[PDB]
Order: sequence, then C-alpha cells, then structure tokens
Amino acid sequence: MNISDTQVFVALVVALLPGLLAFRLATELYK
Amino acid sequence: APFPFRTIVSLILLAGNILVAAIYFHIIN
Amino acid sequence: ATKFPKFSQDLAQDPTTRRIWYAMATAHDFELHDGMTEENLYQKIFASHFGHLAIIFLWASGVLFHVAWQGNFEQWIKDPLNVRPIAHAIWDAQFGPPAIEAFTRAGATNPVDICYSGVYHWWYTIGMRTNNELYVGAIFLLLLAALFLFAGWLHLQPRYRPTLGWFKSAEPRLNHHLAGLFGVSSLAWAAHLIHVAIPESRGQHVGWDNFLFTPPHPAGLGAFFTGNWSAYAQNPDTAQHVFNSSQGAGTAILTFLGGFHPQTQSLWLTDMAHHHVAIAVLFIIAGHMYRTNWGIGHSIKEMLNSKSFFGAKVEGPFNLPHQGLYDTINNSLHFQLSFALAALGVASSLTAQHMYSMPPYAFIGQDFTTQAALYTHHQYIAGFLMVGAFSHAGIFWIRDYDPEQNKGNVLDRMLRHKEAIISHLSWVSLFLGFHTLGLYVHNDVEVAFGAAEKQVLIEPVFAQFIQAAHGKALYGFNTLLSNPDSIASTAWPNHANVWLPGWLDAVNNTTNSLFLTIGPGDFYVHHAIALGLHVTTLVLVKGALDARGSKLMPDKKDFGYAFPCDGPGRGGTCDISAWDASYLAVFWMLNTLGWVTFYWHWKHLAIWEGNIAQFNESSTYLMGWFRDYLWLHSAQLINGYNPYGTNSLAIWSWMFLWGHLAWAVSFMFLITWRGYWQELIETLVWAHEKTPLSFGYWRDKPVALSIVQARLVGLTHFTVGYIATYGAFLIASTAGKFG
Amino acid sequence: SHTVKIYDTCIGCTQCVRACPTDVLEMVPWDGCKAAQIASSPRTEDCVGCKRCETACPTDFLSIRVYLGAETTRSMGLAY
Amino acid sequence: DMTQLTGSYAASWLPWIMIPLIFYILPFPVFALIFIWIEKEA
Amino acid sequence: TLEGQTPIFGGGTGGLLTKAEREEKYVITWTSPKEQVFEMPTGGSAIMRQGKNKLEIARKEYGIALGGQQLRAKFKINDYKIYRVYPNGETQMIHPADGVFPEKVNQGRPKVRYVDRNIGSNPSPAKLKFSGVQPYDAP
Amino acid sequence: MQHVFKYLTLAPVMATFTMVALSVVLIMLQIWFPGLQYGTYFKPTP
Amino acid sequence: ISRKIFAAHFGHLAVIFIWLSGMYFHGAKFSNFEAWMANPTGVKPSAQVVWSLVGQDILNADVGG
Amino acid sequence: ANSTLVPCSKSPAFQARMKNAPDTYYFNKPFKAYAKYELCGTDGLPHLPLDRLDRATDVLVPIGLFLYVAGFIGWSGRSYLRATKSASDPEMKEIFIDLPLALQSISKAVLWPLLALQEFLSGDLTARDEEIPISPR
Amino acid sequence: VERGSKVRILRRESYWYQDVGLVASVDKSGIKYPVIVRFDKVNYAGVNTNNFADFELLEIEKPKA
Ligand code: F6C
Ligand code: F6C
Ligand code: CLA
Ligand code: CLA
Ligand code: CLA
Ligand code: CLA
Ligand SMILES: CC1=C(/C=C/C(C)=C/C=C/C(C)=C\C=C\C=C(C)\C=C\C=C(C)\C=C\C2=C(C)CCCC2(C)C)C(C)(C)CCC1
Ligand code: SF4
Repeated sequence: MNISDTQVFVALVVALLPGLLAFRLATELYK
Repeated sequence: APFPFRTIVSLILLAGNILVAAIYFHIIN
Repeated sequence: ATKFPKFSQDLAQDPTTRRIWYAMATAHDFELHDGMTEENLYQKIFASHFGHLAIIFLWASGVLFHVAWQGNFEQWIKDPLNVRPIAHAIWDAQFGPPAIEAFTRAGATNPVDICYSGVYHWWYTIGMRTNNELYVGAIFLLLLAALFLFAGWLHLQPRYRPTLGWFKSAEPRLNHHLAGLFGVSSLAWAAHLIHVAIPESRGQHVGWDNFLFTPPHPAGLGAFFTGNWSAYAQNPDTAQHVFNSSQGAGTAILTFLGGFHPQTQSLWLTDMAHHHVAIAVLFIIAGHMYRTNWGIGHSIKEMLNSKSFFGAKVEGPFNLPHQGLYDTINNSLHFQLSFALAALGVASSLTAQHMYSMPPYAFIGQDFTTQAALYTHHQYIAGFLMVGAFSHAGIFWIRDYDPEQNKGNVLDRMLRHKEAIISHLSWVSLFLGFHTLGLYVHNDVEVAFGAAEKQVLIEPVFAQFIQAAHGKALYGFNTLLSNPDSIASTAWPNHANVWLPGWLDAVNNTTNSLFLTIGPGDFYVHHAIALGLHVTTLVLVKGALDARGSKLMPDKKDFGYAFPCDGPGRGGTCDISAWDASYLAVFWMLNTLGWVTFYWHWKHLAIWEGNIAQFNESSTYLMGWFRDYLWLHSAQLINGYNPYGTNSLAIWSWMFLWGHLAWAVSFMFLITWRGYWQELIETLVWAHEKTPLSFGYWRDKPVALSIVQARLVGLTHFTVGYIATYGAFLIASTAGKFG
Repeated sequence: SHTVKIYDTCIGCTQCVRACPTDVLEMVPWDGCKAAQIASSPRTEDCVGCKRCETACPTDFLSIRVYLGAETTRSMGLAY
Repeated sequence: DMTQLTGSYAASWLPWIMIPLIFYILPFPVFALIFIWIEKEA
Repeated sequence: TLEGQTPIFGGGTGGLLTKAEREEKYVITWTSPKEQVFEMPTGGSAIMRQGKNKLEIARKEYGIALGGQQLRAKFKINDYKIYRVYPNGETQMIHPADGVFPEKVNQGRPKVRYVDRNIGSNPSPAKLKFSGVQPYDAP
Repeated sequence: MQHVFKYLTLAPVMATFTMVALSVVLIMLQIWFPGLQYGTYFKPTP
Repeated sequence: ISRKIFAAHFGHLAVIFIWLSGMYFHGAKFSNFEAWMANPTGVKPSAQVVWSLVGQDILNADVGG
Repeated sequence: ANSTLVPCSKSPAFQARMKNAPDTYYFNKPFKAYAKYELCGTDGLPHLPLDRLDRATDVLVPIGLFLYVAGFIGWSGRSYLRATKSASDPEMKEIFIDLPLALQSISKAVLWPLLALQEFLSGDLTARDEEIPISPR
Repeated sequence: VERGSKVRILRRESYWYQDVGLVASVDKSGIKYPVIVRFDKVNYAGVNTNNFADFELLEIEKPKA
C-alpha cells in the first residue's frame, strides 16, 4: 500500500521550505 | 657511498619478499 | 560591458559568445574572481559546501519519496528473489500502446522502470518495512536539506562568517572529524543496527513509538557496565534463520560469526553492528591525537619539522626532510583537495571490490543486474576521482607551490627527479603494453590457425597462492588458512579464530563471488589493467610535474593551468598545458575502466550462465572478447525494438544508439579544430547580414569555440557516449537475460 | 587585450617587429645590446596573439613574450 | 487498459500536468529569463 | 577627409560589414607610379590607378599585409599610410605611428612594457596570490 | 661504384637488410622446429 | 619540373607493368584457372597459395577443382 | 603442491585435442612434445606455472637467452653511439652506418655483461646528474 | 671566459642548461650578455648559438694552446 493523496500533497507543501531556503542561499552566494 | 639506511630498508623488504616466497614454495610452513 | 559574469570584468567586456561559455567554465574557480581575498574565498567555499550537502539530502529524499509513492517495496519484501523492484513510474505522453504494454511489468498496472541501484535491498536490511517509513524518511531528509540550506545562508551573514584562522585550524578539525564525524556517526549507526535493524530482521517491530521501552537485548545495559560483554554474543542467529521472521532467530546483538547468512547470502547484521562499534571506538580514540586547547596532543607542524630522533640527528621521519610541509598543505586548498579526491577514489574502488564479493545487503547478491550496475558505477566514479586528484595536484604545482618555503624537503626532491620518475613510468608502460599485446595477438593467431594448444597461457600462481592462503582449497595448496594444521589457521596461543569457520564456509562456497577461481585469462586481463593504471598514472604525473615548466616551455607556470598552446613556434606546442595532460588522461582512465568493467561483467556473465568454460577458454585471445562477450551478448540489446515489435529493452536499445551518437559527435570536436569553424562562421555571418526579412541580429558576436573549450566539449561528449553506451549494454545484457 | 613583454635578453635583431601582422612592436634606442636597440610594444591593443613575434625571436629563451588576456573585437581578429 | 498512460499511484493526474509543465511549458520562459539575465548591460 | 581614388574593383563579398559603420573602419592610402593589378586583402584582384589610391578595409591586419607584403615587397611603394576611421568621422593616422617604419629604430621612441630581467627570473605565482599582479608584471 | 657502396650503408637499407636476415632466421627456425613452446626449447623430440 | 614529371610517369608505368606481370604469372603458375575454365559455376577462382610453416596453410581454402 | 594442473599426457581433454587434430607438420611432433613435457589445465591446453621448484631451467633458459640477446643489442648500440661522439659529424654516422665501427661494437658487445659490470664499477656507465640537460623546476 | 673556451650553461630556462658549449667571442663593451656561445645540438627553434653573461657560465676547459 503506497502513500495517499494527502501524503503527496503534504510532501509537496513541505518541499516549498527547502526551495525557498535554496533560493535565499543562491541569492546570498551571488552577492 | 654504502647508503646505510637505504640498504637496510631494502634488505628488510627483500627479506620479507623472500619469506613470502619461501612460504609460497612450501620450503617452510 | 554586461553585468554577467559578475565575477570577471575581462569576460564581461568580451563582445562575443565566448563570454557566455567561459562564464560557465570559471564560475566555481573562486580564486580567479575579481577582488577575491582568502577569507572571502573560504567563506564562499563553506557556503557552497552547505549547498552541496543540501542537494545530496534532497536527492536521497527524492529517491525515497518516489519509491514510497510509485514503487512496490511492500510487495518486494514478501519475495525479494522474484519481484522486480520499481524505481519510479513512466509518463512519456508520446509512447505507443506496445511501449506502454512492454513497460507495464513487475506487478504494476502502469509503465514503470526497474530499479537497479539496490536501494530496496539496502532499506530492507536496515529494517525498513512499509511505505510510510520511506515517506517519513523522505520528509525528514527534506527538513534536513532545509536546515543545511539555512545554515549555509546563516554562515554568510556578517556576524556568523568564520575568520580565516578558524578555517586554518587543522588540529581541532582533524580531532572533531575523526572522533565525531567518523566515530560518533559510526556509533550511532551501530546503535540503529542493534536497536532497530536486528529486531526487524528477527520479525519484531521497533520504531519511534516503542524503541524507548523495548530493550534490544534481554541482558540490558547492565551487562555492558558490569563487564559481562560476552552476554551480547550469546545465542546468535541459527543457520536455519529466516530473514524478517522469528523462525530460527537468536538474541545476540554483537557476534563475530563471519561469512554469510545462509538464506540471504549476505553479511550477518550482528557482525556489521559489532564492526561499526569497533570502528567507532577506534575513530574516537584516533580523534584525541592532536593538540587543540589543553596542551596534550601532537602538533602536526612540530612532527613535520622535527629533526631529532630520541637524541640522534635525522633529516626527519624515515630520515627524510618533511620540514615546511604544514604551511604547504594548510595554505593550499588544491593540495587538500588532491588528498581528498585520491582518498575518495580509493574508497570507491574498495567499495566496488568488496561489495560484490562480500554483499552486505540481503539477497543483493542474487540481483545480477544490480551487482553489475553498482560495481561499474563505483569503479567509474573512482577513476574520475583519481583523475581529479592528479589534476588538482597539477593545479597546486602551478598556483600554490613556492620553491623557497619548500627548499630541501621531499616535495622539492620529487620535483628534482621528476625526469627519472617519468622515464621509469614510461618504461613500465612500454613493457606492459608490448608484452601483453604481443601475447594476446600470439594467442589470437594460434587460435585462428586451429592451434589453441600453442597459446602462451601463464598461470596466475601468485594470486592463486594468495587465494589459498585466504582459505581456498581448490588449487591444492596447503598453506596458511587452507592448511587446517597451519599456525595461522589454529592461532595456537589463543585459538580465538571465531571467524575461521564462517569465513572458510563462504570462501569455499561454489555459488558466490568470494575469491572467484582464476586462470590464464584473469592473468592477462590483470596485466592489461596494470598497463592501463600505469599509463594513466604516467600521463597524470607527467602533467603535474611538468605543470610549472619544461624544456619546450620553461615559463609554463606564468601561463596558468589551462591555456590552449604556445603557438606553432619551436616546433609546435599543441596540448602543452597540464590541463591538456588531464584531458588526455581522461581518455586512458575511460579505457582502463572499460577494460576492468568488461572483465568483471564477462566473468560474472559466464558464472551466471553456467558457462564458465566459455570465459576460461575464450578470454585468452582478444577475438574471444570481441565475439563471445560483445557480439554474443549484444543480440537481446539490439532486438529491443525491430520490425516485428518492441519489448522492455527498447529504451536500452535506443540509448545504446544514443551513446553511439554522442561518442561520434565527440570526434568532430576532437579531430576538427577551431580555424575551420571560425572561417565557416564568418561566411555564415556574411550570409545573415545580406539576407532580407531576417530582422534578428546577434548581441554577442558569433565565434567558434576556443581550443580549450573544444577539447573540453569533445571530452564531455566522448565520456557521455562511453558511459551511456556501456550502461545500456550492461543493463540490457544482464536484465533481459536474467531476472 | 593581450600583453606583450620584452625582456633584457633582446639583441635588437628587429625580427619580431617585421613578423608582426598588426604593427604592435617597434624598435627603440637602447644600450643593453650590441645593436643598440630593443623591441617595444606600444600598441598592444592591436595585438591579435598570433605569436609570430615569438616564432621570429632567435634568443633562448624568448626575449619577447605574449600572454593572452581579455578578448576584444580586434584581438579576436573579427571583421564583423 | 494498456492503450494509454495511467497511474495506480495516488494523484496520477500529477504527472499528467507536471511533465508538460517542466518539459515543454516552463522551460522556454526559464530560457528567456536566463537570456535576459546574461544580456543585461552594466 | 582622406584624399585618393579607389582602385578599380567590380565588387566582392569580402568587403565591409556592419562593424565598419557601427564600431570602426580602416583606410589605406598610397601612391603608385603607374596603374597595375594587385590582390585585394580579402580575395579578388583590383587595379590600382596611377595617382593616389585609397582603399577601405575592415581590419588593420588587412592594411598591414597589403602595405608590407604587396606594396613594399612587390610594387616598391613606401609611402602608404593606414588610418583608423570611427563612425563619428574622427580619423587618426595609425601606421606608421611617427612617420618612420617600426622595424627601423627611431630616436624619441620610449620603451613600453620592458622587463628589466631575463624571462627565467619571473616570480612564482604563489608569491603574488590575491595581490592581483601577474608574474610578468611583477617589479 | 663507391657511391653505390656508400648508399648501401644508409640507415633504411641496413635496417631492411637486418630485418630481412632476422625474419629469414626466424622463418627457418619455424620450418625446422615448428611448435616450440616455453618449457620445450632444447629438449629431445619424443 | 616537366622533365621530372615525364620520367616519373615512365617509372610509374613500369611499376604498373610489373604488377600486371605478377598477376598474370600468379594466374599461370599458382592458380586453378584451367579447372575453373572447365567448371566456371562450380569452382572458386584462386591464384594465391601460401607456404606451410606456422600453420598459415589453413588459409589454403578448398576452392574446388 | 598445485593439483589443478596435471601432465598433458594424462589429461583427457588434451588427449581429445590430440586425436581431433589435423595430421600435418604443425601438430604431430608439437603434440608429442606437449604431452611429454607440458602441464595441462582442465581445458586440455598447456599452462605455464611459476610455482614449481623443478623445471626451473624451463623458466630460466628462455629468460636468460632473451636477456643476453637484448643486452647484446643494447650494448652494441650504446658502444657505437659512444664511438661516434668523438667524430665531427655524428649525425651523418647515424644515417650512414660506419661498418668497421659497427663490427667492432658488435664484437665487443659479444661479452656485454662483463663489460657492463666493469663500466659500472669504474663509474663509466652513467653520467653525473649535473652534466645532463634538465628543464627548470 | 674567452674565445675557444668550453663552458657549461647555468641559465635555468636555456635549452642548453647543464650542457656544454664553445665560446665564439666575448664582447668588450658594457652590454648585458657579452659572451657568445655555440652548441653542437640545436634547440627547438633550430638555433645553435646564444648570448650569455659571465655568471651564467662555468668554464670546464681552457682554450687550446
Ligand atoms: C535570431 C534570429 C535569427 C534570424 C532571423 O532573424 C536568422 C536568420 C537566418 C537566415 C538569414 C538564414 C536562413 C535560415 C535557415 O534556413 O537556417 C536557419 C534556420 C533557423 C530555424 C534559424 C532560427 C530562426 C530564428 C532564430 C527563429 C527564432 C524563433 C524561436 C521560436 C524563438 C524561441 C525563443 C524561446 C525563448 C526558446 C540563416 C541561416 C543560419 N543561421 Mg540563423 N537566424 C537567427 C538566429 C540564429 C542563431 C541564434 C543561430 C545559432 C544556432 C543561427 C545559425 C544559423 C546557421 C548555422 C545558418 C545557416 O546555414 C543559414 C544561412 O545562412 O543560409 C544561407 N541563426 N539564419
Ligand atoms: C611478446 C610476444 C610474443 C611472444 C613471447 O614469447 C611469442 C612467443 C612465441 C614462442 C612461444 C613460439 C615459438 C618460439 C620460437 O620460435 O622458439 C625458437 C627460437 C628460439 C629458441 C630463439 C630465437 C632467438 C631469435 C632468433 C633472436 C633474434 C630475435 C629477433 C631480434 C626478433 C626481432 C626480429 C624481427 C621480428 C624481424 C611462437 C610461435 C608463434 N608466434 Mg609468437 N610470440 C609473440 C608475439 C607474436 C606475434 C605478435 C605474432 C603475430 C605475427 C606471433 C605469431 C606466432 C606464430 C604464427 C607462431 C608459431 O608458429 C610459433 C609456435 O609454435 O608457437 C607455439 N607471435 N611465439
Ligand atoms: C570535490 C570535488 C571537486 C571540487 C571541489 C573541484 C573544484 C574545482 N575544480 Mg575540479 N575536478 C574534480 C573534482 C573537484 N573539483 C574531478 C573529479 C576532476 C576530474 C574530472 C576535476 C577536474 C578539474 C579540471 C580539469 C579543472 C578543475 C578545476 C576546478 C576549479 C574550478 C572549477 C571550474 O572550472 O568551474 C566550474 C566548472 C564547471 C561547472 C564545469 C562544467 C561542467 C563539466 C563540463 C561537466 C559536464 C556536465 C555533464 C554533462 C553533467 C554533469 C552534471 C550536471 C548537473 C552539471 C575548482 C577549484 C579547474 C581549475 O582549477 O582551473 C585552473 C580545471 O581546469 N577540476
Ligand atoms: C588502440 C589504441 C591505442 C593504442 C594501441 C595506444 C598505444 C600507446 N599509447 Mg595511446 N592513446 C590512444 C590510443 C591508443 N594508444 C588514444 C585514443 C589517446 C587519447 C588521445 C591516447 C593517449 C595516450 C597518451 C597521453 C599516452 C599514450 C601512450 C601510449 C603508449 C603506452 C603503451 C605502450 O607502450 O604499449 C606498448 C606499445 C604499443 C602497444 C603500441 C603498438 C606497438 C605495435 C603493435 C608494434 C608493431 C611493430 C610493427 C613492426 C609495425 C608494423 C610496420 C608499420 C610501421 C608499417 C602506447 C604506444 C603513452 C606513452 O607514450 O607512453 C610511453 C602516453 O603517454 N597514449
Ligand atoms: C532530487 C530529487 C528528485 C528527483 C531527481 C525526482 C525525479 C522525478 N520526479 Mg520527483 N519529487 C521529489 C524529488 C525528486 N524527484 C520530491 C522530494 C517530491 C515531493 C515534493 C517529488 C514529487 C514529484 C511529483 C508529484 C512528480 C514527480 C515526478 C518526477 C519525474 C519527472 C520530473 C518531474 O516532473 O519533477 C517534478 C518535481 C516536483 C514536483 C518537485 C521536485 C522537488 C525536488 C526536491 C527538487 C530537487 C531540485 C534539485 C535537487 C536541484 C538540482 C540542481 C541542479 C544543479 C541539478 C522524475 C523521475 C513526476 C512523475 O512521477 O512523473 C512520472 C510527478 O508528477 N516528482
Ligand atoms: C642503441 C639502442 C638503444 C638503447 C641501448 C636504449 C636504451 C634504453 N631505452 Mg631506448 N630507444 C632506442 C634505442 C635504444 N634505447 C630507439 C632507437 C628508440 C626509438 C624507437 C628508443 C625509444 C625509447 C623509449 C620511448 C623509451 C626508451 C627507454 C630506454 C631505457 C630502458 C628501456 C629500454 O631498454 O628500451 C626499450 C627499447 C625500446 C623502447 C625501443 C628500442 C628498440 C630499437 C628499435 C633498437 C635499435 C637498435 C639499434 C638500431 C642498434 C644499432 C647499433 C649498430 C649501429 C651497431 C634504456 C636506457 C625507456 C626509458 O626512458 O626508460 C627509463 C623509454 O621510455 N627508449
Ligand atoms: C625470480 C624471477 C622473477 C622475478 C624477478 C624480479 C622480481 C626481478 C626484479 C628486478 C629488479 C628489481 C631490477 C632492478 C633493476 C634496476 C636498475 C637500475 C637497472 C638498470 C639497468 C641498466 C642500467 C642497464 C643497462 C644496459 C645494459 C647492461 C645492456 C643493454 C644496454 C643498457 C645500457 C640498457 C619472475 C617471476 C619475473 C620470472 C621468474 C624468475
Ligand atoms: S625580442 Fe627577439 S626578435 Fe624582437 S628584437 Fe629582441 S631578439 Fe629580436
């Protein structure tokens, strides 16, 4: 039994935080 | 020059190789 | 000028397309950036390392999430020997119904890829059982990547930017990385094995909800503090134990049984736990060697600069001058990177060599395609890491080495007898190549003329003797571990040879990869491997030692690591830079790893066929390799799609061609050189300028790729084609032919 | 632009100036050699980097050296 | 049936929308953004 | 403005491009004793007239090659000059710089980019790390 | 004729002569003693 | 130059004549030409015969006739 | 002692190979020699092991013969090159072989091992490191 | 050194570093590199002569007579 719709959506929402932090780190390194 | 350190290290390594060969040729066990 | 690249005004003022290309090729060469200081360099590197760690964690999280979402982990648990693991689902909206049907397999109702990375076996061995656990791990790794990204951002803020002295403090870093990064991590992994992995392998569920009040051993922690450690080794798993069940399951948490678990044909989990406990203890002990803040401990600079051996006068360790080296390594990031890359390459080679012969994961030894893919993957990575180690050694020679601070030490002596070093490497390479190729073609001619008995077939007696000394009784030698009465086998003073029974059982097993039987073909291919290693080392060492200069170019150090040439004068100086030596050595590294992986794959294919005699009788001449390995095993790969239909190998069939395409493309970049293309581009520029209705116009003047850029692009195409072609062939010939 | 340097080993043989296809070099008075002249590169902005001057230089090692640097329209030899 | 792409996994419409988005919808705007970034005058 | 009559030429594809009108252009002027056939720098044959001739070119190398390898070497013409013309009409006579050919030593010419040492005494790059100076530019 | 003799001492001519002589020697050894192998040289025919 | 061209062309013609003579001689002395003429459809043409020194005589294919 | 290798005359696969052979100059006597003198593996083909105290002459004889021949060639070349150095035009003597000099060099190199030992003892074999052209470090 | 003397080159970047050359002439003026040395072997540019200063040479043999 694989994960459900809610788990996929929760993973997608959680992955936003590393994405934003990666953008912040990239812009800081570009400085 | 006799090269003391070089020849001592070389002889130690050669003695190790000879001992391995002697084990390998069933001279010693 | 343009804003891009921000780090180079010379490139920013370039009015041609080259400005873009070089901007990508020099972005991570922080030392050459405009207005770069050492402290800023170290801080930027530290933040970039945080970013790379975050990327690695995101990659692991993605693998876990895709397995938990579209894989068949739970179904694969119930039958690891007959269920194909699923990597991820396929969504290619331009498939036909035959392709959809062909790729719908492994119990799925949608097209899927078959996983060959072995992550299913790895997760199964370490106690993972449900898709929910994989999902939780993926979420945790997402959070960890976010944490490391935040740390990378934070340590760039003015109050948290470390000083140069913090980066230069070698002794505390060594202490912390030996005791904490290596030792404490190993102890934590042993704790995970004892508390989670072993109980799960014994059919008992242990998780975050109950691990606090579920002791891993009945004796508890009292046995450890009292000194009754032997209680942890009592009642191991029986030879009839069934993995992931309590049938035949023991209670010991730290044994030293040795050999393999009889059912899974892989290393005992308790043995691995005790291994990691011992490694943790050893590394924690090692992490207390150097002096940081309390007086006690060795000072590396003092050891390198020492000139007295208990009163006697010596030039240094082994009577060799090592003085001034502490500042040389400490101030040269390229030197440290060279050791780091060399160590990682050796470790990757060791991983490849020790994982197929001693599988650590349950049933992974019976997944032939997974074994082949893992071995080839880690060996090629090791080759790349070695090439990088020597390339950055050359970069150190050019950029960071200064003769006066290294006067008289061993590095200076190496630079001073570089000629002897290179000449002797060339001699070894010539001898190996001449005699190996001559014996190969002699055997080829004899077999072609119906005289296979006239082949020169040199027995690998030394390696066979080593195998016998390790316990292989097949060859008839009666030395060391193959002699039950030997001093080594009995271990007369203590008889603590608790490894010998299981180790001998694994060694003398005829159905595993532990010290495979070897003959003349193995001898010849090992000497070919030695030739490849020596030639690649010759190229890399000649590039590194001649990086500062040679008779042809006495002032090479003033031109940098990577430059095209020094013109057609003085006879011509094409490919004279050390970068060009690394470029040339990549070809030889690819050739050597091709030989190594060909040997491994053909031997294991013969073993898995039940046709070992084919390899034994055909590997002694090169036509045997050409016919019985490549031509014979390419049939299923090239029949993945044909005028009669398609099957699951179609992708490999296509990719096999794709690699062959990329390889071909590289030749165009490697044979044809710049001026031809520059003149052609000039003609095309005229054509565009004189054509009506073509309102477009270049903002960057189109020019042909530079000489060094062309070499790099050709090498990239060559390597990509090499890897893609061999990977497609490997997967198709192993998977389409076996389970 | 590229950088052209002249070292004190120059013998004033004028070969590098004659070999230059873009008139980067010229002979200037000097006292360090018998020929009483030395090469100079006042117009390195026009240097293409062909290294014909290095080929023409007879001294060992070279008395004139070309170091390729930032690329401009004229240093790339572009007619467009 | 095996005449179309389907998915037995949760939210099988997700590949249905994301493959076009990542591979032939967003890439051209991303290339345009990069082109604007690398061609900006100082 | 520059005086002189253009050589007889029926046209070709090796002439000027957008760079001539946008960035810069070059003009080579000379005087010949008679009308005679020469080779254009970018292919083709042209006829130089008896009076003073003026030729428009895209690169300075074209003018240098035409003046040296053809005008002096073959036609024994030594009065050729090369000017750089900018789009705004500003013109500078760039060859020869001071009215004397560069290969002939002339008084008043300063030493430019001269290094007061042999090439083997350049410092190692490890000396000048983060200092921004190249070994050949080191004092 | 002395020029012909000097020509006969050229490196290519001497190399060709030496290679031809060595090839003839090896060919005659193959014809007279076919099948010679390591562990068999200078041993009587059984 | 032209005289050199003429003499060298005569030399190359001599080389071609030597090659043609070799082909004809090998077809006259070391071939199965007569047997092939007897049975054109059942005999493989052959005009090169190898010596027997190192097992290369296996290259002497049974060409018929 | 190695047991996987047995004399070829006692190997059934080698016997099958012997019977199935063509009857030509190239097979009969070679097979008789291989059966009498060679050791065969499980595949029936002769194998050459370096793990036997016996038949050590079978290893040392070809090795010594090749070493002697190679040293002879090398010593002839070295002596000829050293003899041509004293000439005014050594390159002309390297594109034109000086027959008396080559014959003398060959005759002397007939005894190359003793000459090499004598040169090594007297320091004539090698040139010192400071009289050899080298590149800058 | 003087004309006819044999010298060993000490210039590190020279093709003839630690090699042997023959002095052809010495310039008596105050030029930087007055000694002219010829060599038996050519360098990579085909040149077999060069100019050196006195401190870049080591005399190994006096001129004949
Ligand atoms: C921009 C604009 C422009 C324009 C307009 O405007 C143009 C135009 C022309 C005319 C005139 C002619 C004819 C056409 C044809 O046929 O071919 C092409 C095709 C196509 C398709 C091209 C393309 C077109 C355009 C680009 C379109 C675009 C659109 C898209 C869609 C966009 C997209 C965007 C997104 C974001 C991605 C041509 C050509 C040529 N090209 Mg050329 N272009 C250009 C661009 C470009 C670039 C980038 C490059 C690099 C890759 C090149 C390249 C080339 C070569 C090699 C050649 C040849 O050979 C040809 C000729 O010369 O002949 C004679 N070139 N061109
Ligand atoms: C290195 C690698 C290698 C090696 C090593 O070792 C070898 C060896 C072998 C042996 C074992 C035998 C014999 C030995 C004798 O002869 O013995 C007598 C002599 C004496 C004892 C002694 C002699 C001495 C001498 C005379 C001295 C001189 C030498 C010279 C210097 C050389 C050089 C010269 C020139 C070449 C001209 C043989 C033989 C064969 N082969 Mg074999 N090799 C090889 C190579 C090769 C290649 C590439 C190819 C292709 C071409 C081939 C081919 C062939 C054929 C067909 C046949 C044959 O029938 C043979 C027989 O039977 O088998 C069994 N293979 N081989
Ligand atoms: C931890 C490993 C590590 C680290 C930190 C570095 C770091 C560095 N290397 Mg190095 N290197 C390594 C491993 C490493 N290398 C290995 C394993 C090799 C052997 C292949 C090399 C070979 C090498 C050479 C030959 C050179 C460097 C150079 C450099 C420096 C500048 C990087 C550069 O050119 O800009 C960034 C460069 C790139 C981004 C390259 C573009 C990508 C290439 C072409 C791969 C093609 C992409 C491929 C299709 C897919 C890859 C995955 C994709 C996601 C990109 C920098 C200090 C250069 C230097 O110092 O100049 C003096 C230099 O000349 N390295
Ligand atoms: C099949 C391809 C091939 C082969 C055989 C070689 C062979 C060789 N390479 Mg090489 N190389 C190749 C491809 C190849 N390369 C490619 C594609 C690259 C990337 C550009 C390189 C890059 C490279 C580098 C960078 C280096 C080499 C080196 C070497 C030599 C070391 C091995 C040796 O001495 O063995 C013994 C020699 C051989 C096997 C060569 C064949 C000898 C023949 C068979 C003898 C036949 C004699 C016969 C009478 C001739 C017939 C007459 C004829 C003249 C008409 C050797 C000559 C290294 C070197 O020179 O070290 C000394 C070195 O530094 N190569
Ligand atoms: C690096 C890890 C990684 C990798 C290589 C992949 C690979 C893939 N994913 Mg995926 N995915 C991941 C992590 C990863 N996933 C995570 C963590 C999630 C949960 C948020 C998802 C959720 C997800 C969905 C919902 C779908 C895919 C799909 C796919 C496939 C098509 C690509 C696509 O549409 O992307 C879609 C990707 C996302 C929606 C989010 C990706 C988030 C990751 C963490 C970004 C990683 C960035 C990377 C590290 C930076 C690269 C740097 C550069 C220098 C290389 C492809 C096999 C599709 C599929 O199954 O097709 C059949 C699909 O519909 N993924
Ligand atoms: C006078 C003959 C002679 C001698 C004594 C040596 C001696 C040596 N060579 Mg050498 N060499 C020679 C000729 C010779 N070479 C020629 C002609 C070539 C061009 C093909 C080379 C190419 C060469 C390379 C590329 C290398 C050596 C190396 C070496 C050293 C160890 C390996 C070896 O023995 O070479 C093995 C032999 C060869 C590789 C080929 C030589 C075979 C030729 C064809 C024989 C010529 C004989 C000559 C014509 C006799 C004429 C004399 C007559 C007038 C009386 C050693 C100092 C190696 C080294 O530096 O080791 C540290 C190395 O890497 N040599
Ligand atoms: C027992 C044996 C073995 C082994 C061996 C070994 C291991 C050896 C070693 C060896 C070594 C470890 C050596 C070393 C050396 C060194 C050196 C250093 C050398 C030198 C040389 C020289 C110098 C030479 C010279 C010459 C001559 C004499 C002649 C010719 C010419 C010339 C000049 C070349 C084997 C198995 C194989 C086989 C069987 C037997
Ligand atoms: S730099 Fe060289 S070519 Fe130019 S004048 Fe000096 S010695 Fe002559």
